[PDB]
Amino acid sequence: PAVADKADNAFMMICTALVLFMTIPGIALFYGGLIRGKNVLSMLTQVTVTFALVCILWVVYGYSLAFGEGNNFFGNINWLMLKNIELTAVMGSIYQYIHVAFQGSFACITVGLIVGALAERIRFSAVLIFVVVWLTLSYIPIAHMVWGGGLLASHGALDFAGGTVVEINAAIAGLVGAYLIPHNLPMVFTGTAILYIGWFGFNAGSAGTANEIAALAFVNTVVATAAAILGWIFGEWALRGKPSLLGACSGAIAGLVGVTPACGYIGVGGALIIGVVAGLAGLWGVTMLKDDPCDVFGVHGVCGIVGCIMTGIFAASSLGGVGFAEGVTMGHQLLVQLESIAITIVWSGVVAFIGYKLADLTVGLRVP
Amino acid sequence: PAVADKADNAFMMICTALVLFMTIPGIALFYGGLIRGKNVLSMLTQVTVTFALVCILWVVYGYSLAFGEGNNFFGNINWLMLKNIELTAVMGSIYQYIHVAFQGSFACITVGLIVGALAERIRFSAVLIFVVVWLTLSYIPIAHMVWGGGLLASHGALDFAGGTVVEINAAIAGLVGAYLIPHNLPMVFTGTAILYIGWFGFNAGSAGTANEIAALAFVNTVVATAAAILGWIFGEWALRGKPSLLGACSGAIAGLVGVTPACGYIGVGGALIIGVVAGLAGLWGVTMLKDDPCDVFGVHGVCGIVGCIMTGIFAASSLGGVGFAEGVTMGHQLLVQLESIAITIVWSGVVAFIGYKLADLTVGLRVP
Amino acid sequence: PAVADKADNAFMMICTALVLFMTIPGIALFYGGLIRGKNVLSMLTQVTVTFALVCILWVVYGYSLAFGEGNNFFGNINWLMLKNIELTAVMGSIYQYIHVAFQGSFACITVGLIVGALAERIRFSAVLIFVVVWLTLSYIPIAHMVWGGGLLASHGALDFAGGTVVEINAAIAGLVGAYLIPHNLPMVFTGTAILYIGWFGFNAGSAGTANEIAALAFVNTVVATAAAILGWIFGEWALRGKPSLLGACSGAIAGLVGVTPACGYIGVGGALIIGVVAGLAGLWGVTMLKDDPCDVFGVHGVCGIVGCIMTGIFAASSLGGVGFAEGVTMGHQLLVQLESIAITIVWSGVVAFIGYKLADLTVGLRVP
Repeated sequence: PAVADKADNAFMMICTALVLFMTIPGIALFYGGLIRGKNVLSMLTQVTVTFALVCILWVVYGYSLAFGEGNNFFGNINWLMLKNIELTAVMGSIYQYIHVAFQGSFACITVGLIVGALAERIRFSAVLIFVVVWLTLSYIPIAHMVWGGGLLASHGALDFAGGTVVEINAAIAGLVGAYLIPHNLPMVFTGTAILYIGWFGFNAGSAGTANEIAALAFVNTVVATAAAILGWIFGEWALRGKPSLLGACSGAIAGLVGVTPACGYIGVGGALIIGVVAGLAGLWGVTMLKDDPCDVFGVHGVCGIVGCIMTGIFAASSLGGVGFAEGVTMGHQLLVQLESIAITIVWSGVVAFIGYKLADLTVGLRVP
Repeated sequence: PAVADKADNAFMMICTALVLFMTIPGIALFYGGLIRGKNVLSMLTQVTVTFALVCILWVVYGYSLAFGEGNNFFGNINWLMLKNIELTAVMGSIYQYIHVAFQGSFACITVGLIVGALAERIRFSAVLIFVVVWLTLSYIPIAHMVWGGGLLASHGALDFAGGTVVEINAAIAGLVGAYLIPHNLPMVFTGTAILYIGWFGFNAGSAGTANEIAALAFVNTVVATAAAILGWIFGEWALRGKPSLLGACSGAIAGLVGVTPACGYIGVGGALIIGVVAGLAGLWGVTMLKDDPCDVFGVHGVCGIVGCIMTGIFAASSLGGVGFAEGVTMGHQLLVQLESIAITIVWSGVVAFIGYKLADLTVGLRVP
Repeated sequence: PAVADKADNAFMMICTALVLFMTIPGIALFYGGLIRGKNVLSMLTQVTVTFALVCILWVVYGYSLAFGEGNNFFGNINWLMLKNIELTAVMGSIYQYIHVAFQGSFACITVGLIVGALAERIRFSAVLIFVVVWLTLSYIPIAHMVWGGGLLASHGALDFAGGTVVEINAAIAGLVGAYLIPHNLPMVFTGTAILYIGWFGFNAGSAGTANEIAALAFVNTVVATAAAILGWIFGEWALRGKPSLLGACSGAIAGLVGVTPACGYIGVGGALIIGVVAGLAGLWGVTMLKDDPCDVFGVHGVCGIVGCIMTGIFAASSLGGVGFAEGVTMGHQLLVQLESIAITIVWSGVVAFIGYKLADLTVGLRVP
């Protein structure tokens, strides 16, 4: 039977700490500098409390339902409170307990992205309800379908670190929220910087081992972020006449988001191109509305879609990628990327709508 | 002879950096948002300078006296300036130089906890004197008794990462201080977040290797912190009608502190329970006085005691723990936990009192 | 052929993230608290954009020219966009892709040191031009001469992590800048703290493996920083009557900088001595002018020179160092250290002057 490799154990535990750093305090500081001063304390409280909530639901049943073996949509309830997972149980080349924590840290950042933007306008009790509904019915199934051997994985979707699971998923949940409904830029810069650094655990850690794919994801992350910063800044200089700090940080997030599904499958040349496109598409995105912290979902959504589509192109050996699976044309992969994006957008939207309506019918959505 | 494992070397060096991050700037930012604005610069200076002081005393003689082989109370002076420790000397499965640094980082955070709270009211020269006295006569002996094969370890006390050595030890030193004698909440949140993230190096790193115990300590840390945030917040909502940012951060520290002695010995179920209890006991703790940054010692002390006692329960195989030693009943372990706590409280108190009185008799305690 | 060791891969990827953390947001926050409030946003934008620029130039041709095999001054253009570097290619004991990223992160911090100080007085377009010229003609050749088997390495210069490549190199580039031409101290402290923590990746990571040299560099880093904090603070107390936060942070950077070339070659005793000397020389340095963020180059330059010279002393086996190369007297090594420093100062100065003059002749240096 498979034995744990201590180097992979070490790597994956440090990567988990880096992903947790993205939420606490990464995303909290990012939104903290963006939202209105009088709402900062409240938002920091909601992000901290929902984070704690996600950590507990993850261990109680989330992990079991996302990663246990079940059907194409969800796992099982055989790993409740991690029951039946022996301490020395190995998953891949690391102890399963580490896989539990690494995966749980992705659920946290996903929920943090949503809560940080909406804390201002939503009642505390309504946010708790929403998180419970959406994590359970959207994050878990999509995580299972993509990384838990479910529907999307079974059709060969390529999503290295979560362009669908995390990015498009949360962007849609947030946009539905915004539909129903910067004071400190150094703070926004600091949150962006923390997100950037934690994103190396997020992207490289997604290899599940300290190998050449982790190395490739690492370098592609550095390259796409940089290329997206320049793309965004160039567009801003051309449209607005000068760059801005918010543009620079926005560009960084755009490349980070765009390279997320593609990092472990593409060559550096592809990372540079995905980065430039993500930086400009992000700028075009926010520009098309038509502001407030909800434009953040525009960037995550647009760049996530762009990243997911471009993964179906740049993964090709001919463009320096690791190569598509045997017997898979680029045309075929593209079609699977589009289908995965479509399923994600609709699954997340429906569940989000149900979550917001349930909260509204129970405690009232809008803050008192 | 034992050979160093590079994966453990890598893990332990990164964990040391994470523990150093807890002090610089973790604890400094935490207290910085809590104390009065006019005292921030001074406190940041005292924390930085005493930190430097601890780093030097550690290498000069601290490590030798804490970890050298001696008696039940202290080691020896054979490792002065790390003399006689060959560069390739292995301790456990890592180079001894790494053990020196990892252990020294625990001395730093312990002293930071005390200095950050008391900087406001104490004269600079008096704090330096106190640190010298208390690190040498309290931190070192207790570290030796618990982790250096001394008295407490010889009776089978369970303290994975320092509920006695760090937590109860510093809480008592601080409370004696307070006896003799929030302006920026985003800053308090940031310090809490940095402490949380560095605490994974602190807790998981305490395994001395990237194995399944490190994995277990990691997951228990995530779970207890989350459970303590919810416990504290629930109590606050029940007693005060609403949660607060300070309550959320306080809850986090309460679980972090409570899980400290227990993380490598308990199951996730036990971590969740210790977390809830620590969050409520922490709230009860500060509430019972009867405010200022010294309430911080109330949380570290109360939660440290609770953690240490509960370790003697939850370590049982029957409750999902790793199991007590052979021939040791739960009743026996509980008695040893109580004795360790009692010895710590008294040892730290006496030494602290001597330290404060010596400073007072030399330079004058209270700031001019 | 050489096979990658996963523990070294894990270590080096985490060390790269820590070095990237030094720039984003380390150096940006450090300068952010030092410069005038009205100039902060602009400086944060220039540091973010030039950082992105350096990341891209590094992958496009920087790495190839710095580390490819060429002559004594520069490498080659065989690794453009990392062409011809197989994904599984090993360099030392890690995948080459990791060496590319680790090395690129050093170029970033070097440029960040310069840009953060000069952003206030320089036109945005002029800074971009300057970075392009100076990275290509100064950073790259000096990196090649020292770490790329070039001129200096061929004569046995000792520079573990960059006293010449990074420190003296950027200090000179900045001083030429200043020649042609604190509002938030908690912010300066936070940036210093982040630089300190990231510096463990910088120094220990320079071993290229998680071995005993990485362990030694780690411990020497803790010791020299602490000793430099105390040295600086003692001098300040003696000259000014009391310590200050800025003095404490300055002392920390002085030891960090001074131990940079020496960390992997000296004993802890030597680290303590280099630390005290660097702290006092740094204080003497800034004092000798005759203020503004350009005094920062005084510290990096003076301490870098002191570190580089003292490396030629403390590396001796007799003083606890790892020992000079076979057949090399201390007198010989000292002469080689002086020659390396001299070449660096002149190479960087000339190139910097050319860079500033080219920018001035193209777009105008001084901000409009």
